[PDB]
Amino acid sequence: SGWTFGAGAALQIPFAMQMAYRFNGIGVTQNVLYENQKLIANQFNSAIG
Amino acid sequence: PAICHDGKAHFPREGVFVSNGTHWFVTQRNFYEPQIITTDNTFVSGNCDVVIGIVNNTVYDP
Ligand SMILES: *[C@@H]1O[C@H](CO)[C@@H](O)[C@H](O)[C@H]1NC(C)=O
Ligand SMILES: *[C@@H]1O[C@H](CO)[C@@H](O)[C@H](O)[C@H]1NC(C)=O
Repeated sequence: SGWTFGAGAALQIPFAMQMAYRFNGIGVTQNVLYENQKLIANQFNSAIG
Repeated sequence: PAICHDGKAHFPREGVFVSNGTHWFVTQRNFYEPQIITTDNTFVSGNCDVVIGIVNNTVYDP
């Protein structure tokens, strides 16, 4: 769900689409993630790794 | 995630891309308000290759 499960009923949200809305909350346009979401995933997991 | 039209990827400037069964609409994240996709409702940047999950559809130019 993302940020929804704290307000009320938890609505399902695709995780690739959740990030684009989290990026849009930092003044970064949505298409920044979608154009290079493979790098985002490859880089997020490495940091967690 | 996006709408493909004429080889150009359309992203919603604000709201979410949704469809019921056939027709595509853009609506906000806190209230289902269906409105037909319009040039003033989306912004185009790039092509239909970098994104994953893009959907072929028509866009109505005002
Ligand atoms: C979706 O909604 C549009 C207009 O609201 C309608 O014309 C269309 O028939 C609907 N499709 C389905 C599958 O309900
Ligand atoms: C969208 O249409 C183009 C050209 O007709 C085609 O190359 C592409 O595969 C289509 N995309 C989908 C998801 O069907």
